[PDB]
Amino acid sequence: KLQFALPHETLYSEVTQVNLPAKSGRIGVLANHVPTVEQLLPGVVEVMEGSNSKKFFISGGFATVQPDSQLCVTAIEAPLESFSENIKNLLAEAKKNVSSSREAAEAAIQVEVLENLQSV
Amino acid sequence: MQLVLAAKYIGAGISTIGLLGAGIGIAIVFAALINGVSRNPSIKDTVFPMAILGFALSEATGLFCLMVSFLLLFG
Amino acid sequence: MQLVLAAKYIGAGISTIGLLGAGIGIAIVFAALINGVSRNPSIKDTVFPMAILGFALSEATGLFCLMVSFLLLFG
Amino acid sequence: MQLVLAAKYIGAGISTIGLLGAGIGIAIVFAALINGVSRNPSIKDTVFPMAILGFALSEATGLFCLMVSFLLLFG
Amino acid sequence: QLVLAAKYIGAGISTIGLLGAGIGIAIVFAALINGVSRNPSIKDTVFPMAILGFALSEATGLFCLMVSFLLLFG
Amino acid sequence: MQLVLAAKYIGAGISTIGLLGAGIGIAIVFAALINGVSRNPSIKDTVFPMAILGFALSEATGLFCLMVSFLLLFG
Amino acid sequence: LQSTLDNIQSARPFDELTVDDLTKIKPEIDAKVEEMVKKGKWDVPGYKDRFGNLNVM
Amino acid sequence: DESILLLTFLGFTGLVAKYLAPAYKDFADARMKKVSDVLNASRNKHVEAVKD
Amino acid sequence: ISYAAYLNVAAQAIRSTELQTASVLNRSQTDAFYTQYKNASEPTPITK
Amino acid sequence: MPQLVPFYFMNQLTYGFLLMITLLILFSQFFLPMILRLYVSRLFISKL
Amino acid sequence: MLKRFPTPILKVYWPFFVAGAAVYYGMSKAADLSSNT
Amino acid sequence: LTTFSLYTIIVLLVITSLYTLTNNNNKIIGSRWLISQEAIYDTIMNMTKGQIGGKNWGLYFPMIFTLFMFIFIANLISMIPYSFALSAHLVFIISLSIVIWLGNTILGLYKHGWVFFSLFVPAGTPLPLVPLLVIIETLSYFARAISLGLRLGSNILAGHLLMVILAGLTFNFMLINLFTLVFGFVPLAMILAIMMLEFAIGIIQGYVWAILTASYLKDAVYLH
Repeated sequence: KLQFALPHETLYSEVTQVNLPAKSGRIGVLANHVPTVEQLLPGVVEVMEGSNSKKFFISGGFATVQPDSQLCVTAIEAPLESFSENIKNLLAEAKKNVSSSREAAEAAIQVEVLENLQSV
Repeated sequence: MQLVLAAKYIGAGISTIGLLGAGIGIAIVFAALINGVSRNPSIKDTVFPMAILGFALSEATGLFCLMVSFLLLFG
Repeated sequence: MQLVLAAKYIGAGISTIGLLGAGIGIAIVFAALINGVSRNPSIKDTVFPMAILGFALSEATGLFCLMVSFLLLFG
Repeated sequence: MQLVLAAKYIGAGISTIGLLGAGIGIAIVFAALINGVSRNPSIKDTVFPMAILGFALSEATGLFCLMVSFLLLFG
Repeated sequence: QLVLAAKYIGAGISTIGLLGAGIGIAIVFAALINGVSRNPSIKDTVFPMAILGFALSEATGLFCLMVSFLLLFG
Repeated sequence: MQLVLAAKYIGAGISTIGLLGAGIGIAIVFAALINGVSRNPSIKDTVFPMAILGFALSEATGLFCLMVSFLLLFG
Repeated sequence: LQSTLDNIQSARPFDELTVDDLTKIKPEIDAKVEEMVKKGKWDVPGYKDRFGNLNVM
Repeated sequence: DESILLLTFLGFTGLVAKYLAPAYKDFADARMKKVSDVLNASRNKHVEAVKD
Repeated sequence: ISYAAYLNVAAQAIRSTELQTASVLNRSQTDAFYTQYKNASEPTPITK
Repeated sequence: MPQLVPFYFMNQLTYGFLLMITLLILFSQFFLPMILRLYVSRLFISKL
Repeated sequence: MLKRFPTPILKVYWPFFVAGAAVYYGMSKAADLSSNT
Repeated sequence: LTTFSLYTIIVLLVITSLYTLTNNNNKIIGSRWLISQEAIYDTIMNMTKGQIGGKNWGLYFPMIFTLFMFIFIANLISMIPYSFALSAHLVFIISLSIVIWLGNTILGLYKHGWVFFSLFVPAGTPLPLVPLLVIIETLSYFARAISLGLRLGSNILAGHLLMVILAGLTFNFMLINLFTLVFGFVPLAMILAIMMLEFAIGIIQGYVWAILTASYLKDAVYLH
């Protein structure tokens, strides 16, 4: 059972399969999966409760299967549909920004976000 | 001829060496099963058909080796 | 002639050894399959055809040893 | 003469042993692919050219071995 | 006669050396595939080095093969 | 006479086996290089000269072995 | 402009046509190809962004 | 010997027509369409400009 | 930079389709002024 | 193998290298630019 | 259909052609050496 | 006349058909068969733009293309159950490999002087083992001469020979006892899988040839 909670939403609180992109590659959870902590990287996420499947765009967070089979996912914001080319225009600007210059790291994060955006 | 009869028995022995590889192979499949199922304890029912297949194929390479042994032994 | 005929029966046994490599090989592909499927759950649709291909290519190397064995044994 | 012809067939058997190495090798390249995919399926299209490249290169050493065998056997 | 036979036997034994190179090649390519699957992005730096490593791993096997040809033909 | 001449050629074949380990050795160095660089994205400047040293030492055992092979073969 | 509309209406080979016929009405076609052979590339800039990349990967 | 090899080749060409030929038709068709659509789209594109 | 700063920047970026609500956008902007103190003695209040 | 040791090596190799020079020119001057004609034409049509 | 385009691979590819000529001479001699093996 | 000479003619006639009876009408859409020769063009364009990636990538693209197409076609010839490859005359393939290697060595020597030998200095390392690292770079550089050739030659030849040996054996299966006469199709199917594999490794070999002599050319044009 997925507990998907956000500081302004909580779309899940049983969720059968969840496929997650983590700093360990991709992890899939099906029923009892090993009770772990995994840092969620910025992601394109699928949550399936039964066969019904919900596509989520995830801003990174943490995933933690609890030993009581509660897959606590915490992330800052969520659906995949919300992602939809102005972001590409902003990312072009962000590429420019790294040339001059926290801003260096930020623009690097923007390149990461560009990858995450491309994933959609 | 003593030399020929000997040669059959020698060649048979040599054939037997090949079998070691298959033995190790079977274990490798089973090791993966244990770790895998531990890693997701619910995958088992899907995986168990796959496991018997992988066993059989690794074993089969061994069978072909053992056949060449039996051919030298009995013909 | 007894020497050459003895060479066939012995030489066949020597060739049989090569099969061992393929035998371990089959297992390595299937072990990878079992581990991978346990990680993702759902990757399996893609990976299962790849697993069969990997087994076949490893198996083929084993078969090459077997045909050399038969060149000496029968031939 | 018989010693020479014997030596061709014995020498042939001995060479065949080299093939086992390639059989394990092929499996290893594919195992890396399978593990890579299960851990990240988005990388796959970039990786596929490298996978095929590694398969061929790995296989080639086993085929070099097999050619020495055929040079002895047929030649 | 015996000398001719002997070089044919010696040729058989030398061929076995190739085995190690074959395993070697697979280890380089496996590591490439694992590294690239982890990074999505390491590949540009890594791929030239991987071909160098391949060449060297195979090359040891080619030394084995060259001794084999000196026996077999020579 | 004939036995000694034979023993040079055969002895050379036997010696050639040792080279195989160095082949695997070089690969292990390059694998580790690949792994390290993939972990850091940035260790490489320290690690690359270090790696060339590692390559040279692993190779060297093979070169000593090859030297003896040539002494038997040509000598 | 009326004539221009008629001109596209009376000529628009959008289902196929020999590249030679396009060379005949515009010898710039053959010129650009030639300039690319001369330059030392077999790339066509912008071709890839609205026609295939036709590669394994 | 080689007549067995000719049987193998006959089976091989049969498999090609079985599996590959409809797939390669669909692939070829798909690509053919894409080229056509871009070409005709651009013809349309300048026609719009004339009207403007 | 800090991991949660990384996630923060990502979250802010992630609020770009542009069709998203004001509350997200408000959650993606801040005007707060980071006053800085020490031992009372104040380094100049750089914007948060 | 005896069947792969003729002494006709240079005879064979003469016919072989003639084929290489022929195909190289044939591709390079004729057939490669004939693909490049399709590409450039497609792009020119794409532009207009 | 066919339209020729001159490609300067006949004066950029000079070390490739040079290697071919040397090997041609050596292979003539190699054929002779194998016909008198 | 000469079988080898005859097979050089067959290869030329196949290749002409790929831009004549495949390139049908010189369409701006491209014929369904001709879509293949667009894809080959682009995947080798993007490969040697990858590998060498100079301004001379396209300048060495015709040679890398006819080395592709040669191997690609000659492993169609090798699929014919009575026609025997040009590549199976190993002396042509190995000779071609050494020739291409020599034309790289000369190009490198010419282009980069006697500091061409700085290619054989790999990296900064302790000075008493710097000369060692020149020796086992030049050895590996002239390993490139034969490695490429022996790779292709062995694969194609061994494949055709493998098929012939199993075909002859499956002939002799019908001549041993009647339980083997039954299930005479089951070994034939094993040969079908191999025939598929020999086709595959032949297409793989054309790419592998053309990438390996792109890697060597990467080293030669830009030292390292």
